[PDB]
Amino acid sequence: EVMLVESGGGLVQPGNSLRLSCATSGFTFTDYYMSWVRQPPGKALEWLGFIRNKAKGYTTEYSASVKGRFTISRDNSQSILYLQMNTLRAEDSATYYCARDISPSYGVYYEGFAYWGQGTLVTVSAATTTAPSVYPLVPGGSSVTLGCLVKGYFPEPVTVKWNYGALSSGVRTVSSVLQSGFYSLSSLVTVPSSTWPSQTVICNVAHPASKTELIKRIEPR
Amino acid sequence: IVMTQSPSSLAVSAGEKVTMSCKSSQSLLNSRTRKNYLAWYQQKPGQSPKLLIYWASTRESGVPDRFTGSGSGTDFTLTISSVQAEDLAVYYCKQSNNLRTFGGGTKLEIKRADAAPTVSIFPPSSEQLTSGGASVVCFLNNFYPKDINVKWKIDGSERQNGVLNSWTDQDSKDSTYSMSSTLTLTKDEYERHNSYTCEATHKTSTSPIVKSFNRNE
Ligand SMILES: C/C=C\O[C@]1(C(=O)O)C[C@@H](O)[C@@H](O)[C@@H]([C@@H](CO[C@]2(C(=O)O)C[C@@H](O)[C@@H](O)[C@@H]([C@H](O)CO)O2)OC)O1
Ligand SMILES: [Mg+2]
Repeated sequence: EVMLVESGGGLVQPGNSLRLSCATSGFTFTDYYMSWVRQPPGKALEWLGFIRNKAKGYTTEYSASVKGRFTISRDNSQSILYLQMNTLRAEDSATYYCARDISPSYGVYYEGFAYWGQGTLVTVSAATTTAPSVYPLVPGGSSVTLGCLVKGYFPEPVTVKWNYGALSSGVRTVSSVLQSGFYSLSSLVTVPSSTWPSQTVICNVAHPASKTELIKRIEPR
Repeated sequence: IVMTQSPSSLAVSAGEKVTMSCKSSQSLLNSRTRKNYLAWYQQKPGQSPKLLIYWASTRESGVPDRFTGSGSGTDFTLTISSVQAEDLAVYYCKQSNNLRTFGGGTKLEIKRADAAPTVSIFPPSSEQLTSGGASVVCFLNNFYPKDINVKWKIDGSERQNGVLNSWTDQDSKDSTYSMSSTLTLTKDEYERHNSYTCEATHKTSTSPIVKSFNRNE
């Protein structure tokens, strides 16, 4: 099972530097070029650069936009990829992906990124890392709609789950909105009225940047 | 190398055919390998990009017949024989002949039958009030098309300040939208009034859908 996992993301101050890592497993690391790809919120994918496999001498190439600013390296003993980011600006606020690139020297070779990490959001702002508050949404027939209103968190993102991911059906999560330097989103789930409150309904709001999880049990008025 | 995609976005109904363009400033034909180094990726909302076509026309393990990649040189195309609910995504082309360059993307949306929203209203929570905050939330669920309007009325009077609006991505199963409208007051503004009304206006009707509650309940 091929795995690509990004880390190091979060809030970083303008002018500063950040190092990202990309743990891997499930394939012969040194057989593959590895690439980094970034994506500003609501924008297109942008290739940043790659590092080549062993056979090619692990040489690096970068895109015009990031030359002299971003740097790629690899720990071949631990199968970890790295992205060194210097002198960050707001324009660098994006989700950063690591992707397995080609292996032209051994085994199957084709031109494509077969596997990607889940990506890590980097946001460059002088502001303050503040975990969100999670408020319940409950009514004042056969179905009932509930949810959690998530306000005052920074930076992005937050993810919301229900019943620790067991309740996946009828979930709607609106996009975030930014106001007065803070984010908020609300997530709702519709269930059969025979399910609640007779049974338990909980949302799990996760805010990576503060390494925080809030659980909120949805109770009747 | 410069990659240019087209159209930036389009909407078709389930079952319809679609064509997306991708153009590069230089040929992507590699004379040594004799293959075109262009790939198509699919990125669904909140998800990582996934490979569909590589070498211009070769479909990746798992991808259905419905997707076909054509073209050679500097002019390429992604075709979806018949679009389905799963296809909601931005589609990116990527040259890999000289390093790698992504196109700007094509967002694929689905046209579908108009549907009216189910509208709910939510009074503030005690724990938020406890902290001196009062968020009232009107939820509009599973409607189409996307444009929709909510008017807030407090004690019969229209309120416009302190209102935030947010949509979901088009749903991957029924292709609908939902949106929340939130009015945010201080615990003190809120306890100064009783009737809280949100009216939802949509093309599915002349008459707005109205949901209300009284703070004194
Ligand atoms: C001709 C240039 C390189 O040839 C060699 C090399 O000299 O190292 C040897 C060849 O047999 C072959 O292995 C090629 C590689 C080159 O791959 C890249 C690259 O590493 O720069 C990336 C690849 O995605 C593509 O961009 C090619 C490009 O189409 C031609 O250089 O370059 O074959 C994969 O390397
Ligand atoms: Mg070199």
